[PDB]
Amino acid sequence: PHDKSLDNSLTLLKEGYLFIKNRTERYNSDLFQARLLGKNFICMTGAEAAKVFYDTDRFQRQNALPKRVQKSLFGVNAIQGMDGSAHIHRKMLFLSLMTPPHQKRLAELMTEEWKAAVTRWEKADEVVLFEEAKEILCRVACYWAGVPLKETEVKERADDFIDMVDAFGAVGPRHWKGRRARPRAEEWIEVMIEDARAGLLKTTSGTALHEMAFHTQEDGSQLDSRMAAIELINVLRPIVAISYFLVFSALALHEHPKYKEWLRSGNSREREMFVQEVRRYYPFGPFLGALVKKDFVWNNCEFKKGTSVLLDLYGTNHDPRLWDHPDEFRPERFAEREENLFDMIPQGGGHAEKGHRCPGEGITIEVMKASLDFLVHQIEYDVPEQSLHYSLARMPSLPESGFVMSGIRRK
Ligand code: HEM
Repeated sequence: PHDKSLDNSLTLLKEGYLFIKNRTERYNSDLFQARLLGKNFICMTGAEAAKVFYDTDRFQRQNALPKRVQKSLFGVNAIQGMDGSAHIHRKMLFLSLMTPPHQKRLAELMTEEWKAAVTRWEKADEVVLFEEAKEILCRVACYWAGVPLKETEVKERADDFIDMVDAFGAVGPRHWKGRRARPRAEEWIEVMIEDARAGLLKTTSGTALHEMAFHTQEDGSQLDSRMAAIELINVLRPIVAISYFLVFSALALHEHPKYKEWLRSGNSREREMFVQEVRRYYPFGPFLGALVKKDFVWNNCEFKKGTSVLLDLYGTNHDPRLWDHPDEFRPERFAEREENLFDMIPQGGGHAEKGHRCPGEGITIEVMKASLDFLVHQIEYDVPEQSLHYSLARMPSLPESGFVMSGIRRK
């Protein structure tokens, strides 16, 4: 099927997470063609398309997405744009820092921070969960990575990281805030990388700052200080970005009260199912870009070498073929469901060690579970009249008010 509009890029800006879905539904097909972001594109959705998208002998990420994305969210020529052994090699560096022990450490640091914040929250009239989450996550990420963070800069650094994330799907001022923040963060961290290499800043083996600073490539040389800052930033920024999920989770608890008592008398199992349903239900990761390496035929369609492709993440996560009542928030849908690396992909599909799948999934899950637990057992609060609406046409999305909590009290 072929969409002939000449304003698809603009249409994409207006539809956000619904661009692809609106069309895979209008053409009654898992894929379609279109001129987007200056190139010929094939958009596809579904778990099977996902399997094809993650087949590395047919798809490469090099030169896939616009530079405007590198200059804002990811950093220029970072791991997101790599392929082959070089990608795998650096991918192992990220994974070694995101294993169960690290996931555990971070969720526990987050847990002690949430508890310490209670004393402060009780005295406040209102609290904006999104802002609280940002600063706390930033403070934890840095501490855990071994990155020095002064009390008077937590706010600024936290905001810089968010400006980066909030700039990939926009034009105008939103994109510019990210375009300026990235340079401030990379510089801040590059000096750190350099002092560590000279032993002027204490670093600890096994921590992100250290590992990024001393990592060696396939040719045996270490990354340019700047690339090491970028790659370390590709660890700190994402963690801070967990803020959006934390807000969505709290919003799910408020929008679907029945589950509150459910989790409160349940265990780690209930929290795990609620946490998964939040990652599946709400929008965060839009879609991914890849480049067709060689000509191949799939689904009776021919993919020419060089054509660009977008894999719909939001849409696949809401595919009725995989999810009964996809558009309903139902944590119980996760009770006893054999794992599958392609049916749900809010943070990518496939194998993390074999492809570009997000290596921070475990951390994302454990931090959300820890944060959910805190909101369920540790405190009591009100959700005053506010705008909780979250647009599906804005990437990333977030409840307008950022989730405001008042009359907070320890439980
Ligand atoms: C907060 C929500 C998060 C979302 C929704 C998210 C989403 C994603 C997506 C969709 C990709 C691309 C997958 C692909 O290209 O196939 C990805 C990659 C990545 N994420 Fe996540 N992520 C998040 C959190 C985290 C955390 C907390 C960390 C660090 C602890 C992290 C580190 C990374 C890295 C390094 C990559 C690049 C991997 C590669 O290219 O091989 N992420 N993530």
